[PDB]
Amino acid sequence: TNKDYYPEFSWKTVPVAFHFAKRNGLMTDKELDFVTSHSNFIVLEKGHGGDIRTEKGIDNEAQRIKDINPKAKVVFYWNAFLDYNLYDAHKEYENHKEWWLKKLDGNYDYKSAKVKRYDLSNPAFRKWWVSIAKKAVVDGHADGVFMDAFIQVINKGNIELWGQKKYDAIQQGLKDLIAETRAAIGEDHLIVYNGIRSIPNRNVGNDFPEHTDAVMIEHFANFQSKSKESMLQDILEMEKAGKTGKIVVFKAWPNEHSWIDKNFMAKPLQEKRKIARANITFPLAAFLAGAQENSYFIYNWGYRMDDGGLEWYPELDKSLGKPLNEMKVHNWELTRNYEHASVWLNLATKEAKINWK
Repeated sequence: TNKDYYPEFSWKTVPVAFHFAKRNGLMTDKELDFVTSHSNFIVLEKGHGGDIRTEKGIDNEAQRIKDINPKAKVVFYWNAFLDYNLYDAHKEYENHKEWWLKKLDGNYDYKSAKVKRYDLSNPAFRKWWVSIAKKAVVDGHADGVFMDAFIQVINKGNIELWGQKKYDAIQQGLKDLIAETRAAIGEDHLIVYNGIRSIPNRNVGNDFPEHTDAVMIEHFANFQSKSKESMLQDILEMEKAGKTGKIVVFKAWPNEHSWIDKNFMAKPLQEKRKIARANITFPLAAFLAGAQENSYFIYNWGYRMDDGGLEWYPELDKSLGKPLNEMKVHNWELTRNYEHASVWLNLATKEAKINWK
């Protein structure tokens, strides 16, 4: 398959993407200018646009983005497992109790008070779920869909809640959901999925490669993936997925801080920014160690636009150029050479050096 419907990729500087929602309205002209001048790849999150609800917010923003930069690919976030009350589609799902997932005790399956989990083994739900993506992407200005939460679907804790037969049907239902999504949106639209997660003895890789174009590594060097074991596998998985022709979204964090780091989010923006600027080198070097064509670096502390989403860093303006070799692994040390940069990092010590040329 020809991949020209991918976002146009270049090694000229560090390839970056965006993944956020602006929670109270659409982007300003200058916010629009910043994003479109810095990347061709933007995932718009649940809740983007505010009260207009996500479908209209994302459809409107996608127009605004591609009016400025027709090369940008704007992806419609649509959780594969969770019912968030931020869409027009949520009102419809509330009217469809007959699809709702139930647990072994007969209670409806809720992740939290306001968030039901979907019965992926229910084909009536699936046809509806797919129709929402199809309307956003085929009949709207979005170029693709971001299927989130696969990790929570496959979680083996769910066997206790569903039983093995239902758990197996739901895992198969996730596979079919992706196939049906591809069927509905056609061959020229993107499917991004959130799945690579390295947790010791529990690794999840690029395990839904058929029908998908892009895979995200959400937890690099953070959450339960802080171990050198886990960061190595994450980086290796980027390399592997990239070599198969996938887009890889490598989501990085400022020294393990994030929007659920209450102490860090308490700091004033100037300090948050000082910390983020000081801590980009190790995740950036990890990214560059394993990056392939169509690999993208996302570095911020969350998924709101204000979560560092429009911050910029000098490292992201320097000349990089094409990779000159494959990643090299010497125990916990990883190296890579580019036309205008040499990358080295030590996963055991969390130290990194980028020699920009």
